[PDB]
Amino acid sequence: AANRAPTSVNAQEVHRWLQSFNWDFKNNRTKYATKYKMANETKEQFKLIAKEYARMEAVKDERQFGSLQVALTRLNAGVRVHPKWNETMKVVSNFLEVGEYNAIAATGMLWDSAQAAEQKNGYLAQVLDEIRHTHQCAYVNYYFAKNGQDPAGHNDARRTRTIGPLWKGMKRVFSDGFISGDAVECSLNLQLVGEACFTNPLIVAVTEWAAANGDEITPTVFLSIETDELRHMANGYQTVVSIANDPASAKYLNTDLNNAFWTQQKYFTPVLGMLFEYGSKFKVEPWVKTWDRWVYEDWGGIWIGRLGKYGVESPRSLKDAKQDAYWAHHDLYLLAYALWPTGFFRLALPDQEEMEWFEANYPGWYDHYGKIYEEWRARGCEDPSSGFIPLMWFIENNHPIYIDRVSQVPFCPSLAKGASTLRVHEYNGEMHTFSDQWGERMWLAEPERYECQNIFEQYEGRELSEVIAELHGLRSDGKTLIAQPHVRGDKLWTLDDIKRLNCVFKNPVKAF
Amino acid sequence: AANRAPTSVNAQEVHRWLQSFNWDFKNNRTKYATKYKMANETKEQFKLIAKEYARMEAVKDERQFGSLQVALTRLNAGVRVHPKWNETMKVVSNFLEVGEYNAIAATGMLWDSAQAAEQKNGYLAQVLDEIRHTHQCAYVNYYFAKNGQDPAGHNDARRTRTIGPLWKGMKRVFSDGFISGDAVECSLNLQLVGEACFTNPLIVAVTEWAAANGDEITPTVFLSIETDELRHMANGYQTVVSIANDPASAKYLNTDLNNAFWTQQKYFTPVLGMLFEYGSKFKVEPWVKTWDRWVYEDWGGIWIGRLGKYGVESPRSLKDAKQDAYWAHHDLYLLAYALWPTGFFRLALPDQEEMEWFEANYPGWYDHYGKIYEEWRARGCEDPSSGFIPLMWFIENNHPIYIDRVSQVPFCPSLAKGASTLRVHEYNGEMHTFSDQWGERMWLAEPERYECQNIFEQYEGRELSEVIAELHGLRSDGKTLIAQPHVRGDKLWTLDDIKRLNCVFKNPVKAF
Amino acid sequence: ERRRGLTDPEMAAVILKALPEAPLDGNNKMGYFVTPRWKRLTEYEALTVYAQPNADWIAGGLDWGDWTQKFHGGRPSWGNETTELRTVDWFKHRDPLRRWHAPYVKDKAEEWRYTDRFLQGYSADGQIRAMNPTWRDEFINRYWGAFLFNEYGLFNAHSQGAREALSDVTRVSLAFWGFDKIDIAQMIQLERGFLAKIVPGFDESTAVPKAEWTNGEVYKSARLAVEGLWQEVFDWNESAFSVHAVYDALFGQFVRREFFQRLAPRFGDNLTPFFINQAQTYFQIAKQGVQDLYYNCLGDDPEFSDYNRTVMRNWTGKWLEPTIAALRDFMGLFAKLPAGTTDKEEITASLYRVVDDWIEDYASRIDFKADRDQIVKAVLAGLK
Amino acid sequence: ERRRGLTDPEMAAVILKALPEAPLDGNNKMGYFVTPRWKRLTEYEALTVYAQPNADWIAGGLDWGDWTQKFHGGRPSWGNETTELRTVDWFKHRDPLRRWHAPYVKDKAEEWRYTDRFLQGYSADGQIRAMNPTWRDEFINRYWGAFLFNEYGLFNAHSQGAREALSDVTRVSLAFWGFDKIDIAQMIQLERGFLAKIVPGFDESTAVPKAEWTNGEVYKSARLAVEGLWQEVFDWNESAFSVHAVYDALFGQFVRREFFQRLAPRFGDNLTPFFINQAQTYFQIAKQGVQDLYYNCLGDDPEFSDYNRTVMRNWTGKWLEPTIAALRDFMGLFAKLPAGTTDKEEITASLYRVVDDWIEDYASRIDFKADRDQIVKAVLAGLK
Amino acid sequence: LGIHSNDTRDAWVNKIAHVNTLEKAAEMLKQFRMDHTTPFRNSYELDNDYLWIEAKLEEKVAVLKARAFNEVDFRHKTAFGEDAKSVLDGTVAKMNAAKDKWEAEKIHIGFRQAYKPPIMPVNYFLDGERQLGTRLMELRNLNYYDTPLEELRKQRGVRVVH
Ligand SMILES: [Fe+3]
Ligand SMILES: [Fe+3]
Ligand SMILES: [Fe+3]
Ligand SMILES: [Fe+3]
Repeated sequence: AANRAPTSVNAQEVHRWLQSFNWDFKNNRTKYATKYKMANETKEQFKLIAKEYARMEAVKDERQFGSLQVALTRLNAGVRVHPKWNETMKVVSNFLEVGEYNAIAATGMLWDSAQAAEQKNGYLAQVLDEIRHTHQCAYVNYYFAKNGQDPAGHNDARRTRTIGPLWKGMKRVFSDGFISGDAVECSLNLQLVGEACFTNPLIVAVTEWAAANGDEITPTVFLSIETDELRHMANGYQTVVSIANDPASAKYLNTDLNNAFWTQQKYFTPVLGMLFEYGSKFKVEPWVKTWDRWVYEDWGGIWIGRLGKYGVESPRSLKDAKQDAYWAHHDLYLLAYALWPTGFFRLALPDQEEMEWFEANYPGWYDHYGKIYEEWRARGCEDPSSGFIPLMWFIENNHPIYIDRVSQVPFCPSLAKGASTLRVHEYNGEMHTFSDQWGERMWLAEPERYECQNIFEQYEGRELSEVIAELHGLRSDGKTLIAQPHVRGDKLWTLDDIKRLNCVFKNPVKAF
Repeated sequence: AANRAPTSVNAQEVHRWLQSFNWDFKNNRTKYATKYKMANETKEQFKLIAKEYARMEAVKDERQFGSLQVALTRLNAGVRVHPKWNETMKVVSNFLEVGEYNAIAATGMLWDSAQAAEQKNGYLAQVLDEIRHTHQCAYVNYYFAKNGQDPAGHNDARRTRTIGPLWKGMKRVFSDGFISGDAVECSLNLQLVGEACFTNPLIVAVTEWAAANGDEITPTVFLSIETDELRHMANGYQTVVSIANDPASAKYLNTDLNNAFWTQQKYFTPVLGMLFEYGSKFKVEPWVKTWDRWVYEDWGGIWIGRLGKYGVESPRSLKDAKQDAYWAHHDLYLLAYALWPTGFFRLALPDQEEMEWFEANYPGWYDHYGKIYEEWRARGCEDPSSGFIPLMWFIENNHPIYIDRVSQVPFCPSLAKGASTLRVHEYNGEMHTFSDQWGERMWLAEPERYECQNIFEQYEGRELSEVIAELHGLRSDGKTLIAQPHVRGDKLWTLDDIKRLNCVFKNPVKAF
Repeated sequence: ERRRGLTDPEMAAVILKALPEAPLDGNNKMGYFVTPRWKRLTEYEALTVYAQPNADWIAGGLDWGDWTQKFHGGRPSWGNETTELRTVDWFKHRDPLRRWHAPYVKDKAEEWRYTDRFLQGYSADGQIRAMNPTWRDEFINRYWGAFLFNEYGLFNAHSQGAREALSDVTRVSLAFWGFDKIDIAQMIQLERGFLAKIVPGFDESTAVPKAEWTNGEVYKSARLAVEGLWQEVFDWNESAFSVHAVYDALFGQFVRREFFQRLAPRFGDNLTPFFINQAQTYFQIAKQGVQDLYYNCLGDDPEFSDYNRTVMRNWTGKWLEPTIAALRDFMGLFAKLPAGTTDKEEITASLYRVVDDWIEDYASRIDFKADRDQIVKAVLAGLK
Repeated sequence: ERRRGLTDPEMAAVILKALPEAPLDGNNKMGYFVTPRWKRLTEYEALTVYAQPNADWIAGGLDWGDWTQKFHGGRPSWGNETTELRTVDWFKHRDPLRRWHAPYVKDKAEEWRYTDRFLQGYSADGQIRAMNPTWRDEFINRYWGAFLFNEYGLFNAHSQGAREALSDVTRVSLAFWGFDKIDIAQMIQLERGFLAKIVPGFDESTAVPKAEWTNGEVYKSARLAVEGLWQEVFDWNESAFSVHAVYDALFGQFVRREFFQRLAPRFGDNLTPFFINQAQTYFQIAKQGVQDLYYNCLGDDPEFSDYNRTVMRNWTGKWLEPTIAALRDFMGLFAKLPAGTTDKEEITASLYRVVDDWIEDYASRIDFKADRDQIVKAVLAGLK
Repeated sequence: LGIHSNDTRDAWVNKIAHVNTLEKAAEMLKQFRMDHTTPFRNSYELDNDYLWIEAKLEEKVAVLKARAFNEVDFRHKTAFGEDAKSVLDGTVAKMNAAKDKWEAEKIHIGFRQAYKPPIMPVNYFLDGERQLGTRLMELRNLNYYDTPLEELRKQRGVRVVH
C-alpha cells in the first residue's frame, strides 16, 4: 500500500541549478593562454546531467553493437565489400579516429577555458562523446580486421600510419590544430570549421559511399556517431557567443577563423575528394559538386551566416580556397599512388570506366592524369617484376615533390593542374617550402609553431625497404608489403621487390 | 578508502541453498491430478536465480532488437523476402506464438507439480522463457506487418486464425496438449516430445528456409529463441528423472509418452513439411529426409535412448507414424489449398521448377497432385472471375473431407496417397470421424476429453462469405479477402467473388 | 556454401522480381483491432493482447468452440469454473508500467549488475566495520533470514495462477508478481552469503533462519497464513488478491518497511536497506497492476462490480484475521531488541502507517469497512 | 531509391567478382602488436592503446618527429614538460575494470534508471514519514548540499588533465574519474530536488548550501584545499594524485563514509545513503585505476621508481596539511548535531578507519611515513 | 641508421651517462636547448634526433634534481637554484613591457629554451605558458594581414630562394 504519488527527478530539474555550481575565488581562471574572455553566465543548449548523458548514449550503443554482432556478422558483411573500399576504410576510420581522440583533449581545454558552469558542462559532454567516437572508429577497424578480406593496416594503423606522408597532414588538421594554440583558435579548427564544415557532412557522405560499395559496417557505426554531432555544433556556436561581447573579438576572431578555415580546407579539399573518387568502385557524386555545396553554400553561406550577429564574417581566404579546389584531389592522388610503398593500404589505378567517369566530370582529366597512369601501367607499376615505382618517373621527368612546411600536404608544382605556386625560404640554416600565401604568412609570423620534419628530411639518404622494415610495414608473413599498387589477390609486392628497386630518398630542397 | 578486497556473490553461491527454501506442512502438495510422484530431492541442471536469469536474457534481447531496429531496417529486410515466405511466416510465427504462450501455463502447472525447490525453479525459468518467446513470435508478426509486403494476417492472426481448420490442430498439439491432462502427460507433449522432437530442430530449420527466401528477420529472432531451448529439454529430462523411481512410472509412463508422441507427430508431420515445401520458393531439403532424421534418428533413436535407464522405450506407434508419414504433407496441402478462402494467408500452386523438384524427390507426385493442380489452374482457381474454388472439385468427384475428432487434422481418405483409414462411430446421438487407430482409442477410452466441434459442424448450412465476413477475414478496404489462391499483387479475390460462388458448408458425416 | 536470398545476386533477383508494386494492405499495424487503454496502442498491448486463444465462452474471447483436448473427466483447458470472479472481458487488464518480457528483464538485469557493483564497493570500503555485531548476527541472520521463507511461500502461491490465469495480460502480470517474490527471497540469501564472505565465522547456511521460520514464535502465524494462501486456495484470483491486497499489503509491508527498513539503520546497517529498497520498489510496481486488475477491471466492472466487490470483501474478511494474527505474533520480535531500540509510540505509529496505507490503497476500493483502531489494537495485544 | 552494394544483384555481383579467394593476411587481430597486461589482449586494450599519436620522444610513443602545429611560443601539443613524473612508457597504465566508453555508459545508465525506479518506489512507499525533520532540513539540505561544491571542485580539477594526459589509457581513466565526480555533485542536487517534491516547504535552491560552502566555517579549509587543487596546480599528475590519493581519500572518505553514511541512518534517512552508495562505489572503482597508474606504473617504474616516489611523497606532504586543515574545520559540524547523536569515541574510531585505510591503500605504496596518531590527534583538535 | 635508433642517439645517451652532478646536467640540457631547439637554434644538424635526445637529457636532470633538493626547493627552485616565482614574474613582466611582437617572440622562445622542465618546476612553467602566450598572441594577431608578404619576408629576415 502506502501514500504519495510515485515521483522522481529528471535531468532538466537538476540542470536548472547547474549554473550556480561554480563559485568565486581569485584564481578561478583558465590555465590556458587566450586573447579572449568567455563570459561567465554563458548558457548551454542541452540540459544534461552525467547519468542522463550515459543513458542516451548506452541506448545507441545497444543498437549499434547489436547490429554488428548479430545480423551483420550473420550476413558476412565484413567480407562482401569492394576491395577498394576495404582499403579506403583503413584510412577513413583510423584517420578519423585521431580527430576523435584529439577532440577529447581539445574539449578538455575548452572545458578549462569556459568559466560558466553550463558552458563547461557542454564541453564536458563532448569530451565524453569524443571518447565514444574514438572507440567507435577503433571498432570499425577492429571489425574489418577481424572479419574482412584484408586485415593488414586495419589491424595496426596506429603504428603503420607513421610511414606515410598523408598522415602528417591529418595530424595538422585533426590533432595539433585541435589542441595547440589559443583555446578559441582550437575551437574554430575543431567545432566551427572542422565539425560544422567537414566532419558533419563527411560522416554521412561516408555512409553513402560505403553502402554503395557494399559496406554496411561503416553506416551502422558512423550513423550512430552522427547523432552526437548536434551537441558539438552547439558547443562551437556557444564558443562564439561566449566571447562575442568582449573587445578582443572585434580584433581577433575573424583572423583566427580565417586561419582555422584555411587550415582545415587545405587538407580536406584534396584528401577527401581523393578518398571518395579514387577509393571507391561505385561513385555517389563528383567531389567538385560536393565541395561547392558543403563549403561554399552550406557552411560558407548559411552556417557562417548565422554567426554574423556575433561579428563573424566569411573567411577572407574562401575565394582562394574555391579556386585551388577543382584539381586538388586529382593532383594529390598522383603523389599518393607514386608513393604507394609508404602507405598502410592498397591502391588501384583507375579502370576504364572510371577514366571515362573522370573525363566526363572533369574535362582534360585524361590528357593529364589519364595519360600518366597509362604510362605508369606500361612501365609496370602494378607488377612486382618490373622494378618500377612511379616515384622513379618523377625523378626522370624532373618533377620534385615537396611537403608544405605548414600543412604537411605533399605537392608537385611543376606537374599540378591546380595551384602550381611554390615559396622556398632559407632561415637560420634551414630551408622551408610553402605551397600558398596563407600558410606562408603563418610560418613567417609564427615560425616556432611550424617546425615539423617532413618525410624527405627524416628519410634523407635512406633506402626505401629499410624504412618500411623498421616501421613494420609488413604483413604477418614478414615479407609481403602491407601497401600495394593494385587491389588484386595475387602478384603482391614484397620487401625484396622494393629493395631491388634501390630507391633512396633525397631531400628535394637541397636542389636549391 | 579500502580495507578488504572487493567481493560479491553469484547465482550459484545463492543457488547452493535454494533446495532448502521449501519446507514441510501437511498440505504442501500439488493442486493438479496426477498418477505420478515427483521426488522431492530432484535437482536441476542450471543453477540460476531470478536476477542472473534476467541478465542472461537481457543481453540476448539487446543484440536481437539492435539488429532488427538498426541494420535490418536500413536494409529493408522486412520487404526483400519472397512473397510465399512472407505468407508462410504469418502462420509459422503466430502458430508458434500460441505454443510459446500455452507453454507458459504448462510450466506453471509443472512448477506446481514439482515438490523439490530446484525442480520448481527449473520449470520457473521456462515460465519466463515462454513469456519471452510469446513476445518474440509476436514481434516477428509485428515487424512484418509494419515493414513488409503484405501486413494483412500478420496484423490480426490472433483473430483471423479462427476462420480456418489448420488452427484447430495447432491448438491440440501446442495449446491443449500442453496444459490439459496429467501434468506428466503435458510435460511429455511439451518437453519430451514437442520441444525435443519438433520445436528445437524446427526453429533452426525455419531460419535456414527463411534465409534461403530472403528473410533475415526470422533468423535474428528464432536464433535468439533457440538459445533458451536447452534449459527446457533439461526440464523434460528432469521430469522423467523425478518420477522414475516410483511404482507408477512402470505402469504409466510409456503410455503417456506414446500418446504424446502420436499427438505431436499427427499434426507436425503433415503441417511442417507443407509449410516448408509449399510455403517456399527456394528449397533447403526434402521433408522426407528431414522427418526421418529428426523423428526416427535424432529423437526416437538418440534422444529417447538416453532415457532408457529410466524405463523409457521408443513409442510403440513410431512405425505407424513412419508408415503414414511419406505423403502426409502433400495430401494435406491439397486440402489447405482447396479451402484457401478460410485462411489468413496467401497460397500459390507450385510453379514449373517446383513441380520438377517435387517429382524428383517424390516419384509419383506429378500423376496425382500435379494433375490435380494443373486441372485446378485450368479451371481458373487463381482467377476471381472463374467462379471456381477447389472445394467444388472435391464435391464433384465425391471426395468427402473429414476432420479427425481427436487431432482436428483434416483428411480425405478417398483421395489420399497416404493413409485411407476412416472410422465413423455414433455415440449418444452424435457421430465421430477418426483417421487412425491411436486417436480412435483415445476417443473410445476418453470421449469426454475430445468434444471439439469441427468447422463443418460449426459452419453447417452457412454460406462461405458470411463466415469470412463475420470473422473479419478482410483487408483494410473491407472488400478484399486476406486469403488468396495466388501470391501475385493483382487480381485479388473479393468477398463478393466468394459470395457469387454460393458455397454452403455441409457436415460430411450426415451422408452416413 | 550457404547462399542467402537477401545478399545472393541470383536468388535476390528472383525474389525482387516476384515482389508486388506496393504492400497489399496499407494497414501496417499489428494489433490494430485491440482497444487501446491509452491514447494510442502501445507495443506492450500489441505484443500481448489476444495471444491467449480463448473462445467467446470465456468472457472476451475472440475464438469459438470447445478446447481440442480437455482433462480426464472433462475439465476445460481454461474455463470460467476456475475462479469465483466474473467479468465482461478478461482482456481488459493493463499493467500500468506496461511490462512485457523485454523491459521486465532489462530492469531486473540493471538491478543485478548494480547490486554486484554495490557489493564490490561496500566490501572494498570496509563499511561493515561500523555495523552492530548483534544486529548482524541475530537480526539479519536469523530474523530477516527467516523472512525469505515468507517471500518464497508467497512466490509459490502463484504457481496455480500461472496455469489458470484467464488472459495473457493477467498471466504476464501474475508471473512478474511471482518472479519478483522469488527474487526477493534470493536477495535475502544473497545478503547472508555476502556477510559470510566478509564476516569471519558468519554461517550462510539456511538452517538457522529456516528453523526460526518453521519452529519459532515470531513468524508462526505468518507461516500459517502463507501455507494457507499457497496451498489451501484453489482460486487463482483469491490467491493473487489475498496475497497482494491483504496479507502482503499489511504483514509484508510492516515487516519490510516498518521493522527492518526502519530499524536496520539504527544498527549501522545500510546493507539490508539496499535490498529492502528493491523489495519496496517491487511491491509498489506490483500494487499498480494488482489495483488495475482487482479494482479498475473487476471491482469496477460495468456488469459485475457489485458481485466482485462482495466476493473481494468476503476474501478480505477471510484473510484479514490470519493476517492480524501474523502481525500479532510478529510483535514478539520487539521484546528481543536491545533496550532503547524503539518504543510503543513508534511501533503504534508504524502500525497505523501500514493500516492507513492499506485502507487507502486497497480496502476502500471495494467498500470494505476496516476499523483502523480495532486492527491496530488487535495487533498491539501481542506486544504488551 | 538507393541501391546498396550488399543487396543489389548488379552491384553485389561486381563486388563478389573482385574479392580475393581468401583474406590477404591471416592476422585478423587489430592491436596485435600491443603488449597485453593480462593473459590475452582485451577489447578495452585493442580499442584504446596507441590511439594517442605520440612520437618516440614522449616515453613509449610509436610515431616520429615534431608535432605539425604547436602553440605560439613553441609549446608542444603534448610534451614531457607538462608533468614532473617520468616513466619508461606512458602507455603502461590499465584501468583494472577495463572501462572504455561502452561499458562505462552502460553501468552509469543502469544506475540512472534504477535511481529513477527507487525514487518512484520510495515516494510511493511513504518512507519519508519517519525521516527526522531536523536531519532533513538542516543536515541534508545545508551540509550534505554544501558537499556538492566539494565534488564539483574536484570534478573541475580534472579539466587540465583531460587536455594534458600523455596517453590514451591515462586520458580515458582520468575523464571517467572526473565524470563520476560531477555525477556525484548532480546526485546531491537531485536528492534535494526530490525532497522539494515530496516535502512541502523544502527549497531546492542551491542558495543555502552554496552560502554554507563559500562562507561557512565547517567547510572553510575544505574549500580552500579544493580551490588550490583545482586552480593552483598546473601539473596533471599532481592534480590527479593529490585529489584521489590524498585529499579525497582522507577528507572525502571521512565526510561521505564516516559522517553522512554513518549518521544519516540514525535519523531515519535511507535516502541519502542510496546516493552515497553510488559515490562510494565510484570512489572504490577510481581507486583501482589511481593505484595502477601511480603505484604499479609510476611508483614502481623500472627506471624511475625512486624519482617518482620522491615526487609523490613531496606532493603527499604538500597536500596533507591542507587536507588535515579541511578535516579539522569539519570537526566543527559534530557540535551542531542533536545531543546524543555521537560521541568522541565513535568519531575517533571513524577517523582511524579513514587514516588506516589511506595508509594501507596509498601512503604505504610510496613509502610515505604517515603517523596515524599524529594525524588523528591533529584532526581531533577541532571537535567543537 | 634508423628512425628510432641510430648512431647519433647512441652517441648522446653515452654522453648523458657521464653527467654526475645536477649543475653539469642542467647546463648540458640548457646548452642543448640553445643549440638544437626552436627556429633560433644554433644548428640544424640534430633536426631528426634532438626531440628524443632532449628527453633523455631531461630524465638525467630530473633524477639528479629530486635527489639534490629538499622538498620545498623541488617545488620552488629551478635546477640552477633560482627562485622560480621570481623568474616567472620577471619574465612575464618583460613580456608585458614588450613594445612589439618581435621583442615578444624572443622573450617567450628564450624563456622556453632556458627554463623548460626539469629546469623550472612545471607548476611555475605552465603558469608562464599561460601568461606569456597570451601577450605574444595579442601582439601577433593584431592586424595580422596588413603587412604584405614581400615586407613580412624582410621583417622575418629570410633569404628568399624561391
Ligand atoms: Fe566526434
Ligand atoms: Fe564531434
Ligand atoms: Fe519457447
Ligand atoms: Fe521451450
